[PDB]
Amino acid sequence: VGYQPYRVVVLSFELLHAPATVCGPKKSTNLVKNKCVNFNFNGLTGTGV
Amino acid sequence: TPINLVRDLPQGFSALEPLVDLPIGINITRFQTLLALHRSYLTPGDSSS
Ligand SMILES: *[C@@H]1O[C@H](CO)[C@@H](O)[C@H](O)[C@H]1NC(C)=O
Repeated sequence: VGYQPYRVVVLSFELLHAPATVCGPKKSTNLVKNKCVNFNFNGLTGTGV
Repeated sequence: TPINLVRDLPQGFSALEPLVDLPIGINITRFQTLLALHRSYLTPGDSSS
């Protein structure tokens, strides 16, 4: 078993001054309307209908 | 924008809607354009004269 071939893949992640290009998945809750709710559409934390 | 003229660009107004966005983050100070020339049967086909 120890002499059998094994495939090894190594992942490396680095940070530079460039804007981030690789991002993980995001979640999305259901849209409720005509009610005083709070939303955050990527630019503001607005509360309202 | 379609137009029917050779020179002396018209005084009409036409805004420029945005196009694709490049998140590169590099240095830039110089630029140059690219042109296309034709090699028909009239020309000998050499890029000298
Ligand atoms: C190019 O960008 C780098 C960092 O973004 C900066 O240090 C450098 O001075 C820039 N070069 C020029 C010619 O502006």
